[PDB]
Amino acid sequence: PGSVRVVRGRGLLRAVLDRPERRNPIDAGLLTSLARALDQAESDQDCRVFVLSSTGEDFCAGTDLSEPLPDGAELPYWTLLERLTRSPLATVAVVDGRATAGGVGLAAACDLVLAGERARFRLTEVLAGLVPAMALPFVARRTGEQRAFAATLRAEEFDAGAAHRVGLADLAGPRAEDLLPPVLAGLGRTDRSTTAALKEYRARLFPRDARLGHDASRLLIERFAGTGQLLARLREAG
Amino acid sequence: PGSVRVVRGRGLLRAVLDRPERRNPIDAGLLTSLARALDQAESDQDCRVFVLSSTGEDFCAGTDLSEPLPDGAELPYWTLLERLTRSPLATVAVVDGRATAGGVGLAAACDLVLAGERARFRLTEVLAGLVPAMALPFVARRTGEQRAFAATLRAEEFDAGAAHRVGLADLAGPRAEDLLPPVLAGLGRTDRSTTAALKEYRARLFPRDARLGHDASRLLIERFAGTGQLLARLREAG
Amino acid sequence: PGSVRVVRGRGLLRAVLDRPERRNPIDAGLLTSLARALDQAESDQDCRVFVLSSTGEDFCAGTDLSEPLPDGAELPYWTLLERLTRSPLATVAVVDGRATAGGVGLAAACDLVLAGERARFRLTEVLAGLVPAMALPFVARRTGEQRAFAATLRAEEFDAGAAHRVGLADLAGPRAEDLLPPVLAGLGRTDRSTTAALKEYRARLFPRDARLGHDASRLLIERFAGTGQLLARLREAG
Amino acid sequence: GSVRVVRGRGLLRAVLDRPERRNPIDAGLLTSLARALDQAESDQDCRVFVLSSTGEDFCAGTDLSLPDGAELPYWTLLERLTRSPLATVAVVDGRATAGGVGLAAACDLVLAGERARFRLTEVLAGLVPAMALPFVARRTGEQRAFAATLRAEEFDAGAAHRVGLADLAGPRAEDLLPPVLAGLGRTDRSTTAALKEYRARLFPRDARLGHDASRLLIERFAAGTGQLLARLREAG
Amino acid sequence: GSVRVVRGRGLLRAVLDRPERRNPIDAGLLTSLARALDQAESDQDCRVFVLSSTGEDFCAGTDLSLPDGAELPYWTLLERLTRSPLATVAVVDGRATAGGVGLAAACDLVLAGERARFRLTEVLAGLVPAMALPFVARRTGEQRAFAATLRAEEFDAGAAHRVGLADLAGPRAEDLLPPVLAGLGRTDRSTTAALKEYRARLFPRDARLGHDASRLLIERFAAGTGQLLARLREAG
Amino acid sequence: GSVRVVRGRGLLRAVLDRPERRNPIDAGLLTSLARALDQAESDQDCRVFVLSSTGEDFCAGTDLSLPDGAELPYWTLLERLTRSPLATVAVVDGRATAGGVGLAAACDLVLAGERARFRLTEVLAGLVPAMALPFVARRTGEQRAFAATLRAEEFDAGAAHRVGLADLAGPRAEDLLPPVLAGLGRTDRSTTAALKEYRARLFPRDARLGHDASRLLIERFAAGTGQLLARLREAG
Amino acid sequence: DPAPVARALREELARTLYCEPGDIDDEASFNTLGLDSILGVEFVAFVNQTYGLDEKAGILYDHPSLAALSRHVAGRAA
Amino acid sequence: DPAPVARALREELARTLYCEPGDIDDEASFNTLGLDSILGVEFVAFVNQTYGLDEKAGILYDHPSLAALSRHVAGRAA
Amino acid sequence: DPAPVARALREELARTLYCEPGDIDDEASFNTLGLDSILGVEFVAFVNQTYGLDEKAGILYDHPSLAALSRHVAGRAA
Amino acid sequence: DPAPVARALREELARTLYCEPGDIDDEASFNTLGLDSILGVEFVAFVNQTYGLDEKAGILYDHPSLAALSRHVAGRAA
Amino acid sequence: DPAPVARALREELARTLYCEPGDIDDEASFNTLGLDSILGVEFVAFVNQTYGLDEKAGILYDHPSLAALSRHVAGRAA
Amino acid sequence: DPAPVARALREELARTLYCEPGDIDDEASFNTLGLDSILGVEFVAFVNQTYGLDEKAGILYDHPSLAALSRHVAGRAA
Ligand SMILES: *P(=O)(O)OCC(C)(C)[C@@H](O)C(=O)NCCC(=O)NCCS
Ligand SMILES: *P(=O)(O)OCC(C)(C)[C@@H](O)C(=O)NCCC(=O)NCCS
Ligand SMILES: *P(=O)(O)OCC(C)(C)[C@@H](O)C(=O)NCCC(=O)NCCS
Ligand SMILES: *P(=O)(O)OCC(C)(C)[C@@H](O)C(=O)NCCC(=O)NCCS
Ligand SMILES: *P(=O)(O)OCC(C)(C)[C@@H](O)C(=O)NCCC(=O)NCCS
Ligand SMILES: *P(=O)(O)OCC(C)(C)[C@@H](O)C(=O)NCCC(=O)NCCS
Ligand SMILES: [Cl-]
Ligand SMILES: [Cl-]
Ligand SMILES: [Cl-]
Ligand SMILES: [Cl-]
Ligand SMILES: [Cl-]
Ligand SMILES: [Cl-]
Ligand code: NA
Ligand code: NA
Ligand code: NA
Repeated sequence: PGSVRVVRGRGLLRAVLDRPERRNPIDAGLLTSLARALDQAESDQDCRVFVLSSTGEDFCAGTDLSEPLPDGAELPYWTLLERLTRSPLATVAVVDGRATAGGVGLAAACDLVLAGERARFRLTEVLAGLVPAMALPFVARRTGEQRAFAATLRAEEFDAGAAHRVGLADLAGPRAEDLLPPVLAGLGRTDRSTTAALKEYRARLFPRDARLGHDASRLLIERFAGTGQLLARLREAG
Repeated sequence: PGSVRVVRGRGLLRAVLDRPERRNPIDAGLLTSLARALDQAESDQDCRVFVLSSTGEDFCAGTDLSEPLPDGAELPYWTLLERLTRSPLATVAVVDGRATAGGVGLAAACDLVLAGERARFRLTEVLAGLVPAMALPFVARRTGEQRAFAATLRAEEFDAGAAHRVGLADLAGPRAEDLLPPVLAGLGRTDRSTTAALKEYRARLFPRDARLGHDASRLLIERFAGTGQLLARLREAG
Repeated sequence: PGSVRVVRGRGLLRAVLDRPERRNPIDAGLLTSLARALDQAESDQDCRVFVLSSTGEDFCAGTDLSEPLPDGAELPYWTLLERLTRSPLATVAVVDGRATAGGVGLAAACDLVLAGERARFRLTEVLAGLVPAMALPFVARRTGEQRAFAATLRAEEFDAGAAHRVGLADLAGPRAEDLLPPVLAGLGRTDRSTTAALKEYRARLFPRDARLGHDASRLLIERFAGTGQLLARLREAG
Repeated sequence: GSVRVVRGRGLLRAVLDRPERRNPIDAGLLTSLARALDQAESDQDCRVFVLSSTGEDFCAGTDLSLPDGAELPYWTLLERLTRSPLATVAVVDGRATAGGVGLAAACDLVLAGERARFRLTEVLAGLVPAMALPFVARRTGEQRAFAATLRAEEFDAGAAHRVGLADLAGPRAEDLLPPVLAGLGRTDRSTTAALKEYRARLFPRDARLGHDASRLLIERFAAGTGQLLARLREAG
Repeated sequence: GSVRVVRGRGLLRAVLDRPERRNPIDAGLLTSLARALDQAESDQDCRVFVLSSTGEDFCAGTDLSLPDGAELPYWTLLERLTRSPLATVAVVDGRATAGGVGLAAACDLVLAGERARFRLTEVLAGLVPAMALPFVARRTGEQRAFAATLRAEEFDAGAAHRVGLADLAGPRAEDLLPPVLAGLGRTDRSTTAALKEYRARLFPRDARLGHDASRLLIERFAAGTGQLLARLREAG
Repeated sequence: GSVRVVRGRGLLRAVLDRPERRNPIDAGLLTSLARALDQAESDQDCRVFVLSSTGEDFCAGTDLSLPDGAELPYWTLLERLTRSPLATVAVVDGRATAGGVGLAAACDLVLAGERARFRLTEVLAGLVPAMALPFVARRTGEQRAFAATLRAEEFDAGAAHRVGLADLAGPRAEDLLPPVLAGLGRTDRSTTAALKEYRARLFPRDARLGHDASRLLIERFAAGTGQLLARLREAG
Repeated sequence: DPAPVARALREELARTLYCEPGDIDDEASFNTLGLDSILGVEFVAFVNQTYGLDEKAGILYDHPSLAALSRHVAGRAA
Repeated sequence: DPAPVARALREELARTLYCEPGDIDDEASFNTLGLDSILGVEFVAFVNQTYGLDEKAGILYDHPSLAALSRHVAGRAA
Repeated sequence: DPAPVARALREELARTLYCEPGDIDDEASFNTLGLDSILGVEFVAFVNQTYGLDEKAGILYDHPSLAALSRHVAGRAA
Repeated sequence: DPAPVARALREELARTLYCEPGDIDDEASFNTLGLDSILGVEFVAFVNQTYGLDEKAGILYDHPSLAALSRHVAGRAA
Repeated sequence: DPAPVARALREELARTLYCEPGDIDDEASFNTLGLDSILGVEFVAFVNQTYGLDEKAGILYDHPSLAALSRHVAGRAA
Repeated sequence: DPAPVARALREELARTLYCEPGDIDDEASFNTLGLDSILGVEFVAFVNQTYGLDEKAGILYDHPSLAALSRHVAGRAA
């Protein structure tokens, strides 16, 4: 009876996006439910891995088309993507359907991305007059800046193979779920302490400045604030 | 009767390098003519795209082998490449011949690079005892640092396919001009306001420091100031 | 009668790792011997290239499994890798066997990496509860951050072809030694002055902050300081 | 109805012109294509026969909506596309399905665009594509042609290019045609005629294969087939 | 000893079950596989014959530890895997060496996992793999099959996939099997039977080739061979 | 003039040695290569025949500067390179043009360097390369050999490697030779002889093909040809 | 209500795809599980036979998971 | 007669696709021409505003060439 | 009888490989199953602690499947 | 002076390359337009016939565009 | 002591690999030089014949360079 | 006799290409040897300074091997 279904396994917690009839959109409850799953995982000292998986044809469709910002404040979406890069747990995204708009950032912010045959990634934001400012740093840290910016300007779609070729997926196969057991068995050779120190050192060597989450939050809110027309266009094409 | 021929189309201005008999070299007049085309494009509020194309076998041969620098000052070449990354217009380079030395930066600084069968890219600068300091940040933001520095150290030549594989070209085909209609039709799905906010955010997430254009200008001037011998060698091999 | 055998050629000095029976491990004497070879090369004003090559099946096995840190201090390993990126000489790594743990950084810190059929690269550090903090910036400046961090988390092994595909090797062939003559002949078209200005400008455009060598040194020392168990495990699997 | 002819400089083009029916194979199409190839061959200044189509279906194969020694007209036409003194060029910018794959495969050169798809659906209907396979296998090799049949494998432009079913691929098959026509203008009809005659001398099909292939398709169609065809219908 | 049979839904599986001996070819294996294929063919509801193995060796080839018109049982079995009305599927998750390559190659479909290796070692022993080559060459083409023999080339899963020796590759050959079985359930035995019969009609082996191939292997084995086999033994 | 012979350990090398004329085919070259292959075959300790060249042209083909049952010496030589008991190895470090492609293609193994180029120019001159095509098609498959002829396609080392025309590619064909020679020292002449004899048993050319191919080249040369050859001359 | 319908469909899907019912995620798309348009039409004919319905093959597009189909079918059942 | 509509539609498609009206094969699929789903919605909204219609974006799937779309709009408009 | 050992080993291997005991082919190579040299050392240290043995990590090369390892440990343990 | 020469060459180039004269950019390299050495020799023989000249096939290398060739030819014309 | 053994082996290795003795790095791995298991067994039989030893083919694995093998062989020599 | 010139040129080429004079095939193209246009200019300037000549860089295209270059320089020098 929530948008995230939580499953415990051996040294892992799996958060399953569980609204397939709505295409697993991002709203308040999805971001809180995910933040709460991450909290339950991190509070278990024996947990080493957070697994993010989904349901149906839509991994995550992004913000639902079916906000004030205090100084230094960040939208919850930014807070969650940062958490996925900073958590002492290894974060693994399991993608076997459409990651669209904000869904691309949610997958990209995980340490490891697994893509199956039905995986698709596309930032549709420019087609709606938006800059995907909050997702871009999580895509660009995988694809490099040129491919992330050009894929945004052209609303480029990536299948599993193309996602793997540009760095957005680390592993590709017939089914993302079937790439997970070998990733989990490999992660069982290291521990949370090492995984934590490794993610911390990534932030040390490749930092995001302390203002970036605010500025990116502001840019998305400003552009959403003709947007009504372009979103109607996007739904009609959908 | 200039080194740039200007053509207007639907929401675009096309600047054509138009000295093929001289191999479309960079000199003062080419940089001013290009800066003036960009000005005419940006002043038209209905213009969304700046198209950079050329003539003959040489897209652009770089500085002509056929300067004082005040504090904080940048050479015009740097100013133009920055403009191509910061303009509110989408900048598209159409490359169907040799981009050599400074010609590589001029293409690389555009948002999108289209390469045809006859496209070639090569930084010859180290063969003349020069560092291509002003072009390198525009190449490296496409290729990554290792491939840009190694391609400079080895004076590596890229054809259309190789350019595409390393990120220097975004699209490759038999003819760069025939890749342009689909890029223009795709850009017509977004607007200048979105394109502007997207380029601004690229500068926000991947900045060049305010001293870089000066320091890069200085390094090129210092090395050009045995250079006479190495340029004679380069022309004799040409 | 040392761990480095030194050979002079035309505008080059070749440092050969010469302990194959011990798998060319990193210890104090290897780092001093290498630093001293680099000193002899840089002191010869006619020297333009430093060639790093090895013996047997192990290019370099990393720290030998067969340290106090003053403020601002860096471990000698960091000092040597930085020198290989800052030396006015072109630094070429010739890899025809296993580069393991610290051996990967030593190759990666050279300007050009040549990989033969028997080349293998793998950071085993996370399997021993370590972060390879000192090698990572030299790998990441070649592979990009995602592939360097993920290859560390998964202890990914690269053969010559895979190393070449991700940027860790610049050239691949049946034998790294047979790729060297063409690299040397190409480098003979430029000079030390240009090579020096090019490496300096790489540090200018893609800097490491002044604290990074200390912080990376500290992180490795902290984690080495259950490590005994995990190293026994690693040797038993070896 | 089914074919529209357009002449050009040293060429005749036969356009499959029934897109709303997905360009099916029937007696009308096969006869109109045989008559287009006759017209092209009778013009002694003609050198190229271009086969192109309309809409989303290059050719859907047999519309689902044999004396001794005789061959079905489909066999006869595919053999003519391999034996003609004209260079035969297939322009594939949509789905080539079942017998539609053989019609393309039998041309000297196959150009494949972004929307090109090839798939032999025959085994899903309990059939062997006996008449189309020799023209596919002479391009892909026997293993890929027989495994693609058993698995009803679908090829896009890149896959078709990689396995030899397409000689050239790109965003639009039609934009690959002018450089092919430019190239063929360097040679002549007599030289193309002798080259194709020598291919038949070096890679021959025995004289009985047309009858045998035709017979095998007729047997399996005259079988449980009406159901499998309904099923294939309901699946789309 | 050498083969373990497992039935499934419309299939029979023959498992090479002597891993500690590296699954060698002998009279026992060839006879047990012929008898598995007989059982599978006698069940009229059977449609697929699956050949899989154990441990690190798919099949090491002839254990190193002819009337006129007659063929060696190895030839007879390879031909049966190409002619059976059952779809034949090879699941390769280890080293296929010498005659072991022909046993895989002769199945309709070869699935290759991460540990799959193929190598004809015969010329290193002074032999021609005359009996295995037709089943390899019908997949790779004559040039790659004869140059791989001369050079005793080793293929991993990707290389085997690229040259046509494997139809499908992935981390485990066994995990490629369920989608292949799902796909084959769309067709039936009668349709598979006619397809394979038509492959023999289009790509025939002449009637004497079995005897001739068998003879060439026997001649060269009966030659300097005992030494070359020792050497191959000492090399492992 | 045209061939220089160098002996090595178990090998004879025939070097095309007229670089300033681009190593054309004439009666002198064909006879000197037949006589080199005779010498190599007469030495019972010889196992390998190496064909290599000089300058920028591996071989430019027929210098532009038939009783019943008889074959032209070019046919006879290409067949000998496929039938010899010696392993035949082509070292290609420049342009192989027209008949020069067949000379390489007919060797057991083709090594291709960075400057290797292959191109059948024949249709641009109104000719069919009838004598060279079987040796090309046995490597590339019939579709790529006939479409490369119709289009006068040029292959560099990588493209030649991808389509099977080259077995090995790298920066220099000559540096690929020592590992090939090292590998061939593991086998012997008797084993190589039987392998090549079995390739002819499995992939035969009928007895009339040499005459027919020779005849087709003679007919088209004896035709409008003098002009097309001038044109090909002026183009370079 | 739907849980028995879901199990009857899960066993049939398992047999069509040569896996065990316990290998099937009820929320996975039919495209992710590897059900093509052909076995899709057979699967719908199975639904129709077992539940006496007359659903079009298109229903696997409208309810593209075992969970979604089993709810649609149970709600059309007596 | 669909010819007047085909002309009005050909000119809008050429502007949308950055080609000349003369380059457009009326029987080519919109997919072959490179009309994406976004420019498809704009093109149908051009048809609606020009002829006083309100056809769903979906209409380009039903009639997926200029010629087929022209017959639809022709027989509809007046 | 190796069956009790094969069971104890199958359950540890499944936990190590993040599968169910039921998914493991006892005759599959450890390489085919994806047991690397690191998890191999942990697995042999499981065998040693459980049966009071001290077999070298090398033992998985000598007996490279669950079945072969089970016979080794069976005939060794008591 | 050259504009008529440029048009006569543009129409012949259009026919050799199976495009319309209006598709040809006079400033595009002959290599970009797709003119090989073979049709290059035919094109030069066309220039020679039409203008009574005796140019070598190499002239397409010296003046490697329609614009450049048409200026060279017009300046050699009466 | 080993330098003569090293030269006798270096000349034989040069002949097996179709290079000159001066092309061989005594410290290069046998795998880097391109010696396979087959010529490896012939090379060991050469060592045994020349030095009257009875080394197993495995010795090239224990001493995997010319330098290492030549020290092992010289120390087993009279 | 070109042999003295071929020797002087072979030694400069070996130094330029970082090989031994003995490794150079005199009849190999400069392209096959990896002499680029830049080292080509330096090599011709070596020929000019050594023999009192001033041959264009272009000479290596006219005589594109060591042997052909040696005959040219031989018959020219004195
Ligand atoms: P069935 O699996 O034999 O056939 C179904 C189909 C050929 C009609 C089907 O392939 C199709 O045309 N699908 C359109 C679906 C689609 O969007 N493709 C999937 C990639 S996103
Ligand atoms: P538009 O080019 O942005 O595409 C949007 C889309 C919904 C049409 C597309 O992204 C998608 O997911 N489906 C592709 C296949 C299609 O056209 N839809 C199937 C309807 S029958
Ligand atoms: P583990 O998966 O970390 O692998 C360590 C290793 C030593 C086994 C491996 O990295 C290696 O270098 N050898 C691979 C082949 C092997 O298993 N060893 C040969 C012993 S017979
Ligand atoms: P034509 O097109 O049949 O032949 C011309 C040619 C074979 C002489 C020509 O291909 C050639 O040798 N060109 C040298 C030109 C060159 O530099 N290649 C283009 C790549 S930059
Ligand atoms: P020989 O060269 O014919 O055969 C030796 C071998 C087949 C036993 C050998 O290939 C092998 O199995 N080696 C194991 C060695 C290994 O680890 N592979 C090299 C990649 S790291
Ligand atoms: P160098 O290796 O730097 O090359 C310079 C170059 C002018 C020779 C070259 O870059 C180029 O553009 N042409 C390549 C073909 C050639 O050698 N020139 C043709 C003259 S006939
Ligand atoms: Cl965003
Ligand atoms: Cl610059
Ligand atoms: Cl480190
Ligand atoms: Cl058919
Ligand atoms: Cl055999
Ligand atoms: Cl010929
Ligand atoms: Na996979
Ligand atoms: Na393209
Ligand atoms: Na190489």
